[PDB]
Amino acid sequence: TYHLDVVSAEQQMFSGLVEKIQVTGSEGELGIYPGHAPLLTAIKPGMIRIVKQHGHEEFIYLSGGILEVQPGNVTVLADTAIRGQDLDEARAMEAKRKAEEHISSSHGDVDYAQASAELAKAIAQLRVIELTKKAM
Amino acid sequence: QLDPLVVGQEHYDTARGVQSILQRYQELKDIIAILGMDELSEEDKLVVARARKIQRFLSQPFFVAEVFTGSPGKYVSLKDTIRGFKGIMEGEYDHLPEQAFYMVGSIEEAVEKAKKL
Amino acid sequence: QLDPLVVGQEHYDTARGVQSILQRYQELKDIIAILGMDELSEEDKLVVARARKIQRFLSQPFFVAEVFTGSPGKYVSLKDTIRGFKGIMEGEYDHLPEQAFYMVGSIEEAVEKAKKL
Amino acid sequence: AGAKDIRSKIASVQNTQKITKAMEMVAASKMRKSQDRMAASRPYAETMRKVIGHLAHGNLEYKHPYLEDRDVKRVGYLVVSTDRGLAGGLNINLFKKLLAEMKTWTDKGVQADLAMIGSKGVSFFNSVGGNVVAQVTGMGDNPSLSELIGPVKVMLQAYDEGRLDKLYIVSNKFINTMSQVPTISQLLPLPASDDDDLKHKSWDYLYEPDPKALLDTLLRRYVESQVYQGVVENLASEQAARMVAMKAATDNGGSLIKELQLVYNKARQASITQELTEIVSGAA
Amino acid sequence: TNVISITDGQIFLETNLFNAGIRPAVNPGISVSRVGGAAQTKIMKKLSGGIRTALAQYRELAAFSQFASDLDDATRKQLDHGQKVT
Amino acid sequence: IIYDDLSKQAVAYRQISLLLRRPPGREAFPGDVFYLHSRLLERAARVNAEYVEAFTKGEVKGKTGSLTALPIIETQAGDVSAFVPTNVISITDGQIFLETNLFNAGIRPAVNPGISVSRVGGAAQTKIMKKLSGGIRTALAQYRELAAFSQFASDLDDATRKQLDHGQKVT
Repeated sequence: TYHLDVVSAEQQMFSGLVEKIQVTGSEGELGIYPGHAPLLTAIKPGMIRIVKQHGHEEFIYLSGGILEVQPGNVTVLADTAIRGQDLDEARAMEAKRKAEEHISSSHGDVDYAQASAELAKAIAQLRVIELTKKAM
Repeated sequence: QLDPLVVGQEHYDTARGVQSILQRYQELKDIIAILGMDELSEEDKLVVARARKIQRFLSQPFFVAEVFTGSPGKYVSLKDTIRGFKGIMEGEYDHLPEQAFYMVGSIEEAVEKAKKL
Repeated sequence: QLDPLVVGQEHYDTARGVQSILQRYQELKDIIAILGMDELSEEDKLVVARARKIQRFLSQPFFVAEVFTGSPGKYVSLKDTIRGFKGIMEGEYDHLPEQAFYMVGSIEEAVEKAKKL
Repeated sequence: AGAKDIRSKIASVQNTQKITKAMEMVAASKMRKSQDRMAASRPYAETMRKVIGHLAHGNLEYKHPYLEDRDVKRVGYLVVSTDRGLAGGLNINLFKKLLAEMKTWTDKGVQADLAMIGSKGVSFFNSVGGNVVAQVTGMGDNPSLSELIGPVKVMLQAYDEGRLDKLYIVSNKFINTMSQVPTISQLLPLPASDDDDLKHKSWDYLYEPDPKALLDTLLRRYVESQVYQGVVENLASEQAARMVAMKAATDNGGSLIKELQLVYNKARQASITQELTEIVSGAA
Repeated sequence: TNVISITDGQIFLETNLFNAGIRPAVNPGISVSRVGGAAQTKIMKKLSGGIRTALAQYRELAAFSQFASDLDDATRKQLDHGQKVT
Repeated sequence: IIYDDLSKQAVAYRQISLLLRRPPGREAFPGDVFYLHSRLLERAARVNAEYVEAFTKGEVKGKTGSLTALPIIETQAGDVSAFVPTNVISITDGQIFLETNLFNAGIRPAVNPGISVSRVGGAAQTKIMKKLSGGIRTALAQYRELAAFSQFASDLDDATRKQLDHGQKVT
């Protein structure tokens, strides 16, 4: 058996020892057994088949990535969303637009919001430095 | 005198409900200031709408203030006060805009005033 | 005597601008004391940086205080001081360290003192 | 003044001290979680950079625009900034470093383009008239790579289009819980960084379909991943700075209480005296 | 405290407002007039009602002015209209 | 014996003192206002069997008499430091502090832990209660500040969420 890593830029999705995997590589469905010679390829979105040593199968869903193989290491630099010149251009168009209309979305941190609000209200018209005679 | 034994559970619960709504709206004002309305939950935006409608509906025109504002006064019986606030909190009148409740008097006058706005 | 009809517009307006800056600086000292100078808006940091210069430039060395401090006294004519404060307020000496203004005569002794640290 | 005003102020300041201590606790936990998420990024970038080792600067060479040191006519910056205040001086130290270096560059006559991560930098550079070409905001404490694809896509598309000649990421570097340092560091053209494959001359890959088509996407993904690593480190640094700043503010409040209580006691005593001398010297 | 009890209203003049530049320094939030609108010309009676509310909302929001950059434009509108009417 | 609002006996004494022109003291209460509540409350005592047997001339011999007292005081908006309340806090063997915030919030009786205390302690407590209650007091004293930290923090460590649940159960 060999050692498989499925990792995203954000997080890691699998590790450990495996007997085989079956991967829909760019230029045609593919399947890796131990010892496989060094290889490198993109892969298409969709499932991947893992069978863990002692034959315990499990699936994983991948949105894309690159598959790479070395003597005993195989890894799959998955990625988190469908990547394609169709979608990335839309993303970049939205990012350019927001630079023009000068939008800003609010962060979602409701706890910082509440803490900062109570702080702003508590610290108002406190006028302390006039009252304690501290010079500053 | 505000305890169930004397005012009845209906009244006591309607009163405590108004208090609860407003006491939550006080929490939410200072989220709305920093983050704007849209980051609230569905029921948070709904609590806010009902809180503002309750806060409006507690206003009333007086026969003696009739001289400052010109608007004629209204007398609201206790049955109708409880019925109105309970109807607002349950969400029966969620389909009226806020200003239908300002200086309205009785609750029926809200459903009537909402037409002309 | 601090009336436009007596001291002329420019002097009155300079005096009131100085007061406005120093008051705005008082209103910030509590937040500065608690949270430190970094939480200020980027324009408030400028109010503070100018007030802390105006305070020093209100300082002066006196002929009768050579006993205490050695430094020779100065006499500053009015025409020559409303110009200096109008300058500092308008931000045209806004590239000079605070201690450049401490215990000097006209604004030109400050621009000199800056060169020597 | 008078006892009943100063006791009210003391009460309000003690409440403020509760607030800031709670914020210090919260930030101290979020820093740990954010630096766990910071160490969950290294594998991807490191293995991908080893790959680019073999494919590009291996004994075999390839002709990619993103590895060759062409001439500088204008430069791009990816700016990482917090979405939330109370961070201490973090953002402004960073923007001052950036402005100093961008000045040094425009002193050779080159233009510059900014892509902004986080809303604080957006506001700052809208004020200082920077050249913001694209932005993403509101990621908060949940940065994600998918949201970053936009601006880095813009900057890459401008780089290979010739419109840029060098690309930087400017961000804070989390070093110690107590010390983070702002850094401007290059990511196009790709730096030369050891990772020698002379040892790996033993093998070469089966490329499907060809090495150039891969090397392209490899480098694009790699740049995206370094931008993501930067965002996550900056987030952990923000949490550390908020923690230390709220600590300082809680001790400032704790001293202001010592001042206010001396003023309060003086007022208490003066009011007792002036009441009792008004009574006693009334009689007779 | 006696003459505040005898009279019909109060105009509270504040030294802080007087320093900040606000002159006359009348403090609208604690000044009162029990005669009120009954004594105005009806044009003024009409128009000033909205100034009362503009300043009241400004006085409720003012605490945030020292964190303003963090605020939401839906409130920034009010927080600037208050300053302009003042 | 329960004295309802010694706070009003103090006032009646102040009045009937000033009307005799007797020189006043702090807050215009007479000089010996401490010796007013003192010579009253020091009668609440547990008196041993030899004093009983002497006082009653042998008619009862085994017993110990006692007289418990629960005076009531009325603070002005939680100001424990006012003159008379701090006189009385210095005379008695503890206090049960009734907190307005908990009372309005619906926690009735609004007993406030931490700031309330019985200085005789468990000696007065029946054995089973001394066993079962030994933890409650400080556990609640801590919960009430932990739940004050709560509101500025979602995403709580469940090692503390167990605590914030238990404290809320018992409250």
